[PDB]
Amino acid sequence: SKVYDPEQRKRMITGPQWWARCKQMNVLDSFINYYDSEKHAENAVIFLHGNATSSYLWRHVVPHIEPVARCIIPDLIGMGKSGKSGNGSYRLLDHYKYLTAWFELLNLPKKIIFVGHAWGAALAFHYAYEHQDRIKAIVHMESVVDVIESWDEWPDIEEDIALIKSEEGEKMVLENNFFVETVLPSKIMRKLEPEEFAAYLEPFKEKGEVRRPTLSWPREIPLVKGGKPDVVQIVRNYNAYLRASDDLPKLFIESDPGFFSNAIVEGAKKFPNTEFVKVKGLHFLQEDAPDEMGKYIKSFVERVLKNE
Ligand SMILES: Nc1ncc(-c2ccc(O)cc2)nc1Cc1ccccc1
Ligand SMILES: [Cl-]
Ligand SMILES: [Mg+2]
Ligand SMILES: [Mg+2]
Repeated sequence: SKVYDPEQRKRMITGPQWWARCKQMNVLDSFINYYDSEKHAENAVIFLHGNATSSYLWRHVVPHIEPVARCIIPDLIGMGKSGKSGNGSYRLLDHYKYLTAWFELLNLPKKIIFVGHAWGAALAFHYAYEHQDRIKAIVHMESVVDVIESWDEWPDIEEDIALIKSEEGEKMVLENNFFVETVLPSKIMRKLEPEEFAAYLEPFKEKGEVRRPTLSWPREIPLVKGGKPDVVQIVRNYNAYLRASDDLPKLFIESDPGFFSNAIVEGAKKFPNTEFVKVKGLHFLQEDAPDEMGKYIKSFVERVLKNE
């Protein structure tokens, strides 16, 4: 494979280098792999990836925030180096079951800070809706902010989701690894070095059912027309909560030109007490502007801690 950027290779963190910095813990009938910076545990900043990725997504972002608060970054169940779900189901509520059980083992403070990307933001938002007294602040980006009606730059979203929900979508993902091999690199502006792509491919290198989480995630999409009713209700509930959460400081990181960002920025602006920043990127913006993102998050967390 070609290599691309001598400067990026100089500071690159491979899959094995990242995993060697992680911890593991049994959770319910399985286990979670996670990064835990440990220090400054009076606060906790929990970073949640979404589909196709793992805790590895945050590897160049977290160093900026670790000096200010304990940073904890799980691989969602069935993803990264975590164990598999006991029944092989990977819906939003399955992820939420393992995630919340893991939280109970971490010795968390009363009020937690969440940093969410994409479906990881949905998990944070649903946790917040159900634990409204446990939230210090929320950072979100390229996130599931609301139900999805008509996205101007994705006029075919309903047909594309119908394909993914059909048996053909199963072949695209389980046989051809569509989300890791096609969507992931297409929505990073730079070229990943081979070792970086290998870290994302590793959990899903074999064909078949091991790739189920990457198919189940898009099938959860909260489309008004045809979205899974339980997810649609979850998102409607947490959206209305966020719209009235005047006391809850938020940071929204817009991606320029972005992937979801164009459609969701209006929705993010409907949540009170939001600071707005912008970085270059498509969907997986951590791969294009990790240091700018890390510095913005660090500043935001520092301000939140000063004001309290
Ligand atoms: N994240 C996605 N990226 C790409 C595609 C996709 C699907 C089919 C296709 O032919 C090309 C791309 N789907 C999602 C699913 C999704 C989840 C939540 C919000 C919005 C989208
Ligand atoms: Cl998805
Ligand atoms: Mg040089
Ligand atoms: Mg198309």
